[PDB]
Order: sequence, then C-alpha cells, then structure tokens
Amino acid sequence: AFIILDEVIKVTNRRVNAIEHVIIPRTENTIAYINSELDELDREEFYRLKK
Amino acid sequence: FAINKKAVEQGFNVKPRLNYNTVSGVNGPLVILEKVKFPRYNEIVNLTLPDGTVRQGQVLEIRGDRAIVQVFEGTSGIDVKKTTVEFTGESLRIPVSEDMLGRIFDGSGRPIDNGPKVFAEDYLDINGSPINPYARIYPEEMISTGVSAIDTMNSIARGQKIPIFSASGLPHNEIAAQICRQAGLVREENFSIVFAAMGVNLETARFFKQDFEENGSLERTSLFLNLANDPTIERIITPRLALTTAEYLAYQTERHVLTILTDMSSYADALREVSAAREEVPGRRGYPGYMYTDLSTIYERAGRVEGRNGSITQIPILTMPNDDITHPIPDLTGYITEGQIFVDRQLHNKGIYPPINVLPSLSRLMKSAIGEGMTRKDHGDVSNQLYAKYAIGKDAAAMKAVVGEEALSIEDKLSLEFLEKFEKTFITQGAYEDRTVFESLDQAWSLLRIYPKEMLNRISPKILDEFYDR
Amino acid sequence: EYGAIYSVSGPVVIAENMIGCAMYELVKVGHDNLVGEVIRIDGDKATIQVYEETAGLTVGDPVLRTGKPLSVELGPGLMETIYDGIQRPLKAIKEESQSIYIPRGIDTPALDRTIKWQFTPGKFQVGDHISGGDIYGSVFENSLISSHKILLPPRSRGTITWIAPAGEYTLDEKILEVEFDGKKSDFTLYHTWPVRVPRPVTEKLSADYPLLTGQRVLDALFPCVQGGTTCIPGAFGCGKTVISQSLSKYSNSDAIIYVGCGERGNEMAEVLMEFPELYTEMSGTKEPIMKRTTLVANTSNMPVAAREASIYTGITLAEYFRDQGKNVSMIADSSSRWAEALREISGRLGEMPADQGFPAYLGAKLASFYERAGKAVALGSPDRTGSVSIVAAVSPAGGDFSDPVTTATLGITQVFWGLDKKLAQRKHFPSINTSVSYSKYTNVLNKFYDSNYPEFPVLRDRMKEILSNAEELEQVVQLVGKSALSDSDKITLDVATLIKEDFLQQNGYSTYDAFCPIWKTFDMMRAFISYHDEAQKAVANGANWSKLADSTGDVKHAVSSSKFFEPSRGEKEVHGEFEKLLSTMQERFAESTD
Repeated sequence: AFIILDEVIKVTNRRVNAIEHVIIPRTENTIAYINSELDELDREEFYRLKK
Repeated sequence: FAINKKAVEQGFNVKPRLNYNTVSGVNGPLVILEKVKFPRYNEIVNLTLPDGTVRQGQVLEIRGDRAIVQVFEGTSGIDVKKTTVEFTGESLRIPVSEDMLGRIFDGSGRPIDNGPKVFAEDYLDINGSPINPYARIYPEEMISTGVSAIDTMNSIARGQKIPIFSASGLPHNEIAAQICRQAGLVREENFSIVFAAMGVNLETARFFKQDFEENGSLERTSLFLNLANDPTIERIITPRLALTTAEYLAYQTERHVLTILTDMSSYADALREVSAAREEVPGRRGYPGYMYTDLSTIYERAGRVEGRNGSITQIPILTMPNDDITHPIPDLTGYITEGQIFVDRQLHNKGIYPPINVLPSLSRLMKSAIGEGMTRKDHGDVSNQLYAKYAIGKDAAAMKAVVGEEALSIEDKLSLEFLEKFEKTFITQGAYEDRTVFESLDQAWSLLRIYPKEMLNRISPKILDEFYDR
Repeated sequence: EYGAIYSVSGPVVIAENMIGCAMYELVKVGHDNLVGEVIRIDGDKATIQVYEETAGLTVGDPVLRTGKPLSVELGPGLMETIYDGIQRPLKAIKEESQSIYIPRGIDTPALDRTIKWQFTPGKFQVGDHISGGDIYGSVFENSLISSHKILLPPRSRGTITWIAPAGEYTLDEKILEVEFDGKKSDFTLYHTWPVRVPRPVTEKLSADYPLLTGQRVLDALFPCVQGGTTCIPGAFGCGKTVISQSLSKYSNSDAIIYVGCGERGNEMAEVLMEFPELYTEMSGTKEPIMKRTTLVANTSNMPVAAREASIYTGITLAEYFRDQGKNVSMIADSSSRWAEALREISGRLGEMPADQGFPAYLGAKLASFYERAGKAVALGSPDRTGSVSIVAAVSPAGGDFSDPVTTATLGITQVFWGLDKKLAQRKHFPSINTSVSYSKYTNVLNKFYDSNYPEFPVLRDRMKEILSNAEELEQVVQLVGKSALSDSDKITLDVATLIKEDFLQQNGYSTYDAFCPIWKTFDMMRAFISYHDEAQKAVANGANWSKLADSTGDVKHAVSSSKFFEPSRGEKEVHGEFEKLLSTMQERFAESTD
C-alpha cells in the first residue's frame, strides 16, 4: 500500500504542477491574442464605413 | 574668410511680408485661410489672437488659393473677425552656434535659462536632408561604457544607434545617467550631450539636471525640455531640433556628439494624436501608416562621414505600453535601429541592478567592434558560450520547476548553478562601480571554470588551451 | 506645352492645363524639374506622384512634359557602379557637388559619357537582314566579363546598311545603321527601355540546375533551383542579412544585382567597403567580387516614392543581363517596404482601402512582378541561354505569418525559408524553422541528383523523419520525463541534438565554416545517418545504450568535429578522409558495441 500510494501521489502532484505551469499561461496568451485581433478588425471596418 | 563671407553676404536682403485677415474656417487643430496670394507648401506663419498673443504654425495643404494652416499651441480662442495671420515666406529654421552649449531650451528652442537670445552663426532648416550612402563609413571603434552587461556581450561602437527598450516604472533614467557619466573610450572628452526629453514629468527633468550638475558636465551639453503640460502638437518638433543641432556640431565643428533621446513612445502617441485629427488611413492599433518612414527619418541621422572627423551616437529610450515586444513601436524601432539593450521586470523585482537581461538583447556592430587591436581574441567566443549556457540554465530551471529535481542531470544542476552565479554576481554592480573590459572579462572567465573543459563547444580549442588553465 | 501647379499634398501634386498628358507618362515639375509620374487624369487636371522631396513648392509653378514613360538606360558601364532608385549614379553626384547630401533636382547621365570602349564588330555585314535581339559585336568591359555583348533593341528590325569598324569608341557614336522602309535608324552602344514593360523573350523553360548557396541546411533540406523564386520572412532579429550576404558572395551566379528598398542604409557602406577585397575563382582567379555586382541602393530615409521604382529598375537590369545569356541572380532586401509605400500613396490619394488598409491590386502587382523570373532562351540568332532567380525577403510587422503581404507572396513563390526568433536568440545563427519551411523543386532535381549523387534524396528524408520524431518525442518527455523512455527513443533524441548542434550550425567567419560545397555536406550527412543506423542496429542486437554510449565515445566526437575539415583541400583528399572516418566508425561499432 505504501509503494502504491507513493507512486500515485508522485504522478498526480507532477501532473498538477505541469498543468498549472504550462497549460493556463499558454491558453490565456492565446486568449489575449484573439481578443486583440477581434478588436483590430472592427477598427478598419469603422474606417471603411466612415469613408 | 572670404569663402565664409561669400556664403553670408546675402543676409542684407530685407523683404517685407504681407499679413492677411481672411480667416474663413476653423475646426480641431486646423485653421483655413482664403484668398491667399501664391501659397508656399510647408512654410511658417505667425497668428495673433485678438488679445495680442501670437501662436505659430505651418501649412500642410494647398488647394486652389487656400492654405490649411496647422496650429501648434491649440486653437481655442481664435477669432474670425479680428485675428491676423502673417507669412514668413520660408520653411521652419532655427539659429545655431557653438555657444548653445550649457544652455536650456524649451520645446520650441527658445532660451529658458534667463539668458539672451542665441547670437546665431547661421540658420538651418529643422528637417535637414538625407545623406547619400556613398559618403558614409560604418564605425570600427568600441566605446567603453563601464557597464559589464553591455561592455561584455553587447558592445557599442562610435556611430551606432542602440535604443534601450524599457517599461514604465523601471530605472532606465539611472542607466542612461550612468552611461553618460561613464562614456569613456577604450583607449579629449569631447562627448558633448544634446539630451532632448519630450513629454516627461517634472521630477525626471530635475533629476537629469542635477545629475548633469554633479558630474561637471552641464557646461558640455545642451538641454531640450518639453514637459507634459506643454502642447502635444509641439512635441513632434523637439527631436528634430536636437538632431539638427547634433549634426551641425558633429559635421561642422569636428566634435564627437552623443545624443540621448527619451520616451519615443510619447512622440509616437503625439503622432497618433495629430494623425487621427485628420482622417488619414490608420495602420495597426490606430497608428499612422507612415510612422515607419517618419521614425526612419528621425533615426537615420547617425554614423560617421567621409571628410569630417566628427561622429554621432543615438540612445533613444522607449516605453513599451504593456510589456509586449510585438507592439508596433518596438517592432519598427528594432526594424530600423542596429540592435538594442533590453530590461526585464523579474530581475528588477529580484533587486538586481542594473536589471538588464541579455537573452533578447542584440548588437550588430559587435563583429567589427571586437578583435585584436582593441581586445583579446577570446572576446566573441566568451560571449557566445555565455549566451548558450545562460539559455540552457534558463530552460533547465523551467523544467525543474515543472517536474522536480529527480530528472535534472548533473549538467542540468551545473547549468542552474552557473545561471544563479551569473545573474547574482556578473550583472550586479554599483551605481558608481566602473568595469573596464579587461577586468570584466577576467571576472567572466571565473564563472565558466565551473564547467568541465571538454563540454565547452562554441569556443575554439586554442582559447581553452591558452586561457582555461590559468 | 506647359502646366501650372493647382494643389499639393506632400508627395502628390495636382496640376492643370494638362490636356495632352497620357497615363504613366513621365513629367518634370517645379523650378528644379523634379521627376514625377502621372497617375489619374480628370479633365484638365492630372494627379502626379513625385519622386523627390516636396518642400517650398508654390502654386503657379510651371509643369513640363516628356511624352515618354519611365525608362532605364542599358549598355556598357552599367556594372560595378551604384545607382539610386531612379537610375542616377551616386559617386558622380557626390564628386560633382562636393557635398554629403543629395541636392534636389540634380541631373547626371545614367552612364558615363566620357570613357571609351575597345569595340569589336560582330558577324554581320552590310546588306544582311537583322531583327530585334541579334548581337552585332562584343565590347570589352572587365577581366571578369571579357565579352559585354551589345544588342539590337527589340521592336527594331531591318537590314544593316552601314557598320562601324573595330576600334575605340564612346557610347555616343552611331556605330550601326538599319535600313527599314526608311533610313531613320541609328544605334549607339546603348539604348533605353520602359521599366513597366517586361523585356520580350523567345520562350520560357523548366529550371533543373540547383542554385548552390554554400549553406548546409539550405542546400540539404530546402534546395533552390537556378531559375526559381523564394521568400525569407523574419522578425527583425533573425539576422537574415547573413544568408543574403553569403549567397550574394559565394553563389555560382555570373552576376548579381543587390537592390535595397527601405534598408538601414549602413549595410550599403558595409557591402561597399567589404566586397572590394574578396576574390573569386570562377574564371581565371583572384578577380575581386566588386567586379561582379551592381547595387541599387535606396535607404528608408530617402523619399517614399523611389522605393517603388527601385525594384522595377533592379528587375529590368537583371532581365537585360539575362538576355546576354548569363545566369544572373537578383536579390531584394525588403518587399514589405514596397507594400507600405503603395499603401501610403493609396491612402493619401483618397481611395477605398482593402484588407488591413492596403489597396486591392497589391496581390496582382506582386504576382506580375514575381512572374518575370524564370529560365528562358534569349531572343536572337546566336541562341544563347540565360536565367534569373530572384530572392525576396519579406518582413512582417508583428513577426507572425498572417499579414496580407506575406500571404500574397506565399501564393506566388515556390520555396519558403521561414526564420524563427528564439533559435536566433540562442545564437544558432542559421536559424531556420525546419517545421514549416518547405521546398517544391525537390522532385525535379532528381535528374541532376541521380547523375551526381544517387543516394542523397533518400538520406534527406531519413534526416527529416529523424527530426520529426525527435520533435514528436520532445513534448512527451517534457510533460513526463525520461522515466518512460526506451533506449531507441533516447538514441533518437541524442542524434537529433547532435544534428542540431553540428549539421545545422554555421558561422561565416571561420575559414572552414564559411562555404560548404555539395560534396562536403553529402559526406557529412551520410556519416551522420550511418552513425545513427549502426547505433540502432547495435541496440536492437542488444546492449544497454547508457553503457554503449560511453564506450562509443570518441567516434561521436569525431563525427561532430568532421565539419572542421578545411573545404577545398583536395576535393578528394577530404573524400578519402570521410571514407576512412566511416570505416573506423564502423569498426568501432563492430567492436565497441560487442
């Protein structure tokens, strides 16, 4: 039981660390980039309509 | 004498100028005249509000017998029945002379130090003209700034144009002050300074003034100050005046100028401000399309020339809006300038001064700078090895933080130790701690000895044999 | 006859009383006769784009006409000199003015009109029949180019009535007369041609000869054919200047036309004073390179409009040299600057924009410009052959690969050399993203390869799959670690790192690492693949790779250091050295693995 618990907790802890330190930053940077692009499009659309 | 005199004999050429009274339109920062006789593109006019105050401005468009004058100091209060516009008949120009040194000027270049008007030697158009490439020589001499992070892995040559990226709330001002205080050559002291700040708070201006006072250098420099309270449109003029003075000094007096602009971000903001006033096509993030060309015009006054012994060097300071390199301002600035020095947050958050990282820094003129007659052959290889090991240490630290210490090979722990020692001792230095290239490189050798000799790859065997042993 | 200015807005000028004006006709404006180009015509008025600074212009200034479009003067003397964007020699301007700036409105002949050339007649005699594109004599130009063929301009044909004899002439002499219906024809050593009209040609062809570049990765994985096109994106830090300079220097082209559209400018001085001492041995020996180049420099500081005509002038000159039968190879510096100039002009003109503010015809313009490249057979009797191979270098704004200009270019070009930023930051100087970068002339080149190196194609794919597998395993090992890794996977990762550190790194400063012939790279990558194959065979036969690698030892160092062999030693001595290294490595794996 000791061995099994040790290996299981090691695996889960490293997985949690990897998720926290990799996934969330990677996705939120993309979120910001997408927001920036969608904000960019409307600017030129408004310019064209103004013209 | 006679040669010089013939170039000035045309001064005695009095010419009356006509002042109209037909202001027939106004909106935003623009004023529209009518029934003007033979306009002249991009000239200077002097308005006179009904209360007697006079503002300046230049025409930007010429339709059939009507000029769209643009005003600098706002347009509020302009009357249509009493105002009187006047034409100088010539483009914008400023006086110049070697006596400007030790004086302080406002954004428009008039003295603000209680002194008299400059006893001009001649007048010059602010915009200047390009330099044909055939009359240009790239530099091959290294300046010694004393800052190890610069003078080791990113050298500076007399003639380069190296911007200093930065973020709001960091000690870029102190870095610039230290550089100007330690602007000596590797090896007189002709380094005149034409510091020209636009859109800055009062404390920055006073700090710069005191810093110049303490080093006994004010008598060797000129100041172009333009604080925030001043009009925005006028902002875009100061750098041109500064560069005009710098080039005059460096190409008609054989001096060695050293210009340090600041907050080009504010200049770009002013460009956006009076660019959206009109309806010209926007670029990215609402910025003007031709900002690239304008910034090229501003920056492309650098380097040495054929005949003149004089030189010039630009160290503009940028302010990234939200700590993004991909912002258009730094994008174009990097596209133009020759390498740059960078600053990070975490290093500053870690109390490390000067908080300079080197991974994103770059300098093209290093190849011509380093060599034998100025430094030891090892110079370049040492820097390359430092780059490689620093990057490996960074990635190893990231991976270790991810997984743990179990998978970190011996080399990984060595890289972590090297990174720690590097960032803790190699970069850190005092506010008045100089470091000539020789001692800095000697100290740098200490950090690499931690590594076993064989693994060192990017360094040639001769350097290892002749230097590693000691 | 004359016209008066009617409105000015920076670089655009609108005149009036302009009735006989055509579209795109060249015009001179101002009291200093600044050059322009009519664009749109509306009754009396006609819009003009100005090719110089417009400061101090006043309404009422006279406007002239020329009745002919923009054109460039070809002929002897073009080469070894430096021109601005509108075909003006630069050294002559500086010497004549004794200044450091460019005096607005200054005019000089395109080609020197004083020097004399040792002309020799061709093979035609009075009474013969000739047509456009036939040679009628050679001219001595330089030790590197002994024969500077002179040509009959296209769209001009007849029968020669009088010819000049051998001797020394200036290019103003009328050395040939052609008798058409009338005798209205005279021809000196030079002529002109409208830039916007591509030069005629007998017929195009298929390029099947590699354009050697001297770069290991470029020549190995993404070969460029002599006659095609390429593209080199960047992020203002990738250091693309290195490959441009290296290919302009050590390539096997007969001539090269470097053109700078919106450059830092200082690089022009760098190349100016760097080339004059770098010798080539293509013909004879020791001839300095500067006798093999023509520079069309236009710094970003100089007026916006000239950035348009600069590339047209460059491509036209390249076509002219190609027509002589010499495999010229033009190279641009920054196409994005051209698009920026076009966008600025369009916006100022006041017209509806397109994607990201750019006009709508930019894609068509880019396609038309790129189409001019390609191998072909000259137009004339001698039946000479030439080729052109342009190499553009786009520069996006945000550093990504989604801006309109890059997307438009990628639909036209057929070779893609993307440049990463992080790899450059790591000083892995030939930083090429081997994931997205691709070539398209791979299959066709087999005709050359089988004749010269039959085994190369299989080996390149071997390395490609090795790298792909390493990149596929990197993320899993990062997210898990080496705990769940088999020996073969570790072997693959180690060899991938070895390749990335040895076969992909280069530096154009070491004598041995400045130019890698085809044979050297062939043998080196052969050795790499053989090493990996022997390691895989041994581990499959059974052995702990952790134990095996330490014993293997010095052979890994030997293959890593193989690149240090001096290129051009014997071309066969190095071949024997590679053979011996392979044999000893195989013996080591036979025994060390045991």
